[PDB]
Amino acid sequence: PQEVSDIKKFIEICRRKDASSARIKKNPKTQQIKFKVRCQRFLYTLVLKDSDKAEKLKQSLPPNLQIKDVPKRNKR
Amino acid sequence: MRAKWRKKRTRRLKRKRRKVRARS
Amino acid sequence: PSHKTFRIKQKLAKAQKQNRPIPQWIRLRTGNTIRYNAKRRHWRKTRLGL
Amino acid sequence: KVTKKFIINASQPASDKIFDVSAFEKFLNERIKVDGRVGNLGDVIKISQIGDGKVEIIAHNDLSGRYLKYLTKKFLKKMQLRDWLRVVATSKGVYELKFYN
Amino acid sequence: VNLRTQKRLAASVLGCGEGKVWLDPNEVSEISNANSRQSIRKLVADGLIIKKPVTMHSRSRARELNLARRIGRHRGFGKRKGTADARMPQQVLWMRRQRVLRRLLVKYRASGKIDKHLYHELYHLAKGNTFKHKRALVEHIHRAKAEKAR
RNA sequence: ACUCGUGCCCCGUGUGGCGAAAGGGAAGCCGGUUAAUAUUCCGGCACCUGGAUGUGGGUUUUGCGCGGCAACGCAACUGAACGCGGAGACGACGGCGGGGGCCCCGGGCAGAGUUCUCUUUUCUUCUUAACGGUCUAUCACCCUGGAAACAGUUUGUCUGGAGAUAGGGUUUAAUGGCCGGAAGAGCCCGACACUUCUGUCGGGUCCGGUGCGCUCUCGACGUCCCUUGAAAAUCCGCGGGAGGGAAUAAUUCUCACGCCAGGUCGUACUCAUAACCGCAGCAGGUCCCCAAGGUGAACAGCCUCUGGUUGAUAGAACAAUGUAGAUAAGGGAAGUCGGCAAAAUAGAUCCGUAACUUCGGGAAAAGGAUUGGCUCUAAGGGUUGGGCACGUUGCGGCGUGCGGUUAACAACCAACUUAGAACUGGUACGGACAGGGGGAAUCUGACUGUCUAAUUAAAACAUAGCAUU
Ligand SMILES: [K+]
Ligand SMILES: [K+]
Ligand SMILES: [K+]
Ligand SMILES: [K+]
Ligand SMILES: [K+]
Ligand SMILES: [K+]
Ligand SMILES: [K+]
Ligand SMILES: [K+]
Ligand SMILES: [K+]
Ligand SMILES: [K+]
Ligand SMILES: [K+]
Ligand SMILES: [K+]
Ligand SMILES: [K+]
Ligand SMILES: [K+]
Ligand SMILES: [K+]
Ligand SMILES: [K+]
Ligand SMILES: [K+]
Ligand SMILES: [K+]
Ligand SMILES: [K+]
Ligand SMILES: [K+]
Ligand SMILES: [K+]
Ligand SMILES: [K+]
Ligand SMILES: [K+]
Ligand SMILES: [K+]
Ligand SMILES: [K+]
Ligand SMILES: [K+]
Ligand SMILES: [K+]
Ligand SMILES: [K+]
Ligand SMILES: [K+]
Ligand SMILES: [K+]
Ligand SMILES: [Mg+2]
Ligand SMILES: [Mg+2]
Ligand SMILES: [Mg+2]
Ligand SMILES: [Mg+2]
Ligand SMILES: [Mg+2]
Ligand SMILES: [Mg+2]
Ligand SMILES: [Mg+2]
Ligand SMILES: [Mg+2]
Ligand SMILES: [Mg+2]
Ligand SMILES: [Mg+2]
Ligand SMILES: [Mg+2]
Ligand SMILES: [Mg+2]
Ligand SMILES: [Mg+2]
Ligand SMILES: [Mg+2]
Ligand SMILES: [Mg+2]
Ligand SMILES: [Mg+2]
Ligand SMILES: [Mg+2]
Ligand SMILES: [Mg+2]
Ligand SMILES: [Mg+2]
Ligand SMILES: [Mg+2]
Ligand SMILES: [Mg+2]
Ligand SMILES: [Mg+2]
Ligand SMILES: [Mg+2]
Ligand SMILES: [Mg+2]
Ligand SMILES: [Mg+2]
Ligand SMILES: [Mg+2]
Repeated sequence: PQEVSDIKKFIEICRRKDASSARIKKNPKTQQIKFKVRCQRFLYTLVLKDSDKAEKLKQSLPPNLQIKDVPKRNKR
Repeated sequence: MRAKWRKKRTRRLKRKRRKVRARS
Repeated sequence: PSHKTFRIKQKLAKAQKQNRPIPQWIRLRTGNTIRYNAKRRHWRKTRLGL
Repeated sequence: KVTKKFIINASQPASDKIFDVSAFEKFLNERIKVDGRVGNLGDVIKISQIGDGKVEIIAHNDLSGRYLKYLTKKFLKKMQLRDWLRVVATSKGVYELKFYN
Repeated sequence: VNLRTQKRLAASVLGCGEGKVWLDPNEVSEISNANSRQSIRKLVADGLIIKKPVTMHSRSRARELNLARRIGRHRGFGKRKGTADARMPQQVLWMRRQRVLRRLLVKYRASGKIDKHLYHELYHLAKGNTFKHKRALVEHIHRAKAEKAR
């Protein structure tokens, strides 16, 4: 797994043919939002502190991608 | 570098040259 | 041991397929003289030579 | 200075008249130790009673909830209620007395 | 009723030894119908199979003796079995002292209380068996600077 | 290259196979799952080799990259024959330093045990993988400069005009800190459902210290030798400059991402007072890894935790003679071939110690004294602070010009080891365990070592030294 620094590169990663899916994980105790995209070789993570760009970023993603919300206590 | 490593690179060049001929 | 070769593995398979009693209908044929199996082997009694 | 509050709830045994709060409040006053000595409960600990079978405690020093739980069990053992009542933590800084099954 | 299989399966599910598995004495017929690992889990949730607690082993007496010896209570001549060098080796005493004395001389020379010519001479005096401890070295420095004053 | 195999052209000193499941060697980790398999199945997240190949980026308008005084750095950044070098690749022992795991101490949140009396008490959980990114970490190397009033410096005396101290830099080496993986996992509590099928929902999962401690690993030093402690496969760099290539495209760019595949055999279970060999379910024999608390010098003996057993034909009675364990008044080897067997001594601290001698020893020679409990006293360490005068900086932190050696002060932190005094008891105290009897002489082999598996361990054999062929 690898980390992505800025937002512009993370958007360009999600516009790739081998991008299978994406998900959103939020940690309320430490007030973080994590965006993860599943590619052929690696899983890319982007970490955000605020919450006024998360929905802005969410609508900027390509519409054909599948985005989930990572429920607590995922079933086996 | 080892000889097998170098043989692969010249083999690709020969294929590309015959294919670019076939293209032309 | 767990480490085995294929030849020894083949031998062990045959030795346990040859270790069952005779069927019941054999004993009802005309002119039969076989009572039991005279070549029964047990891992605690007789050692097979590889 | 930082103040902490602790609450002990004994409504059910109080309503059934098997556990009384006045003795429990008396038991806490001359038993809690401050700086290694008993009876030093001065302007550091408050032992007020809310009234509805609940005791409230205010601390200005470093006091631990487990210390209070240790004292409550000691009181229950003395009165021989140990076979029916257990002390359980339901939330932060509150301890409740419940009946067995 | 034979419950050997159930006790073996319970230990694996509970993650304990078979000496810590408790089977309800009044439900042996119900327990004997559990043959799978799934059924063992359900009987654990319902409270017919529990894990017992460990046996007590406390260090109260151990750390009580340790505190009494910090004030010299159990260290007489009738309480020693090894030799003096076995209890406290001389090489460790020497190594500590040299590191202490060499640490001081670097400190003084850096601040300015002494110069390199006095530093070098005291260094080889400490390598010899001259100064017994830190106090002896400091007193010697003061007298040396007092006479150097004149 | 073949029209299509047939045909051409170079180099040449050399030219087989088998032989290691402990030697050498490309690449996988965590969680879950079964009546019985799992680093192999399920979920998630990676890596290696081989083969094809396209985008992005890089180089080149005069052809094959820039930067730094330098050690060298950067995502790339042509390189045939022939040749040179490095890795694979190596002994035993000693003390010292860094890192991971275990042990130990203090605080906090949950749960449990005890409670006539005491105990802010006793016990348990509080976790973080492979694979990556980023900042660091001994040795060593580079630049400035020029040392005797010689300096630097290790527990252990090495280093320096063949260039030290000092100031500034470069670099080999994470089982170190932070981030991705990753809390969504695992673990601990609580509240409701549920014949079963089925489950559902709330909380928590922190912060410090200590060490001649145990175990593994890494590093710099040192000692020993008439003893100096494998080979091959495989992978890389360099010297050389053969061949090839753009001005609109070219590029055999060891850079990023992307496409495809990885055959064959073993894998259950035991490894031993019942799964092997001794005729057997035989007190015998048979190569390794992991290794908790107390006492204590200690892997000694003795008691305990995790884990594991409660299996060896039983019931009743207490004669002789036995096998195993022991104690005896007074005398003390009178017994016997012969002190055979048993008894006596024994730890630690302080005194004291002969003849002889190859000067190294004899030596723990011989012979004496002390040792519990409680209440105190003294000694042996670490970290952080130091006064003015200018200028900048959200009490500034510093660029400085200075002055000075607090007649060494203040605050905080931490284990152990050693020495002294008073009091006290049916004079006892290495209170169990553990634990040398000593001396004066003769014969014989110098010493340490070796042999008759199953009646002889010795004065017998070997040995260094000496001599001869
Ligand atoms: K091998
Ligand atoms: K299976
Ligand atoms: K390009
Ligand atoms: K470049
Ligand atoms: K080797
Ligand atoms: K070490
Ligand atoms: K260590
Ligand atoms: K450690
Ligand atoms: K320890
Ligand atoms: K690995
Ligand atoms: K010199
Ligand atoms: K030493
Ligand atoms: K070892
Ligand atoms: K060229
Ligand atoms: K297996
Ligand atoms: K196995
Ligand atoms: K085996
Ligand atoms: K021990
Ligand atoms: K022991
Ligand atoms: K008898
Ligand atoms: K008898
Ligand atoms: K005699
Ligand atoms: K005689
Ligand atoms: K003694
Ligand atoms: K004689
Ligand atoms: K000998
Ligand atoms: K013999
Ligand atoms: K002998
Ligand atoms: K012999
Ligand atoms: K001689
Ligand atoms: Mg010495
Ligand atoms: Mg071979
Ligand atoms: Mg091997
Ligand atoms: Mg590949
Ligand atoms: Mg080259
Ligand atoms: Mg991590
Ligand atoms: Mg790192
Ligand atoms: Mg230097
Ligand atoms: Mg993290
Ligand atoms: Mg959790
Ligand atoms: Mg098994
Ligand atoms: Mg075994
Ligand atoms: Mg046996
Ligand atoms: Mg046998
Ligand atoms: Mg000890
Ligand atoms: Mg009997
Ligand atoms: Mg006897
Ligand atoms: Mg007698
Ligand atoms: Mg007598
Ligand atoms: Mg006598
Ligand atoms: Mg004897
Ligand atoms: Mg003596
Ligand atoms: Mg003698
Ligand atoms: Mg001899
Ligand atoms: Mg013999
Ligand atoms: Mg013998």
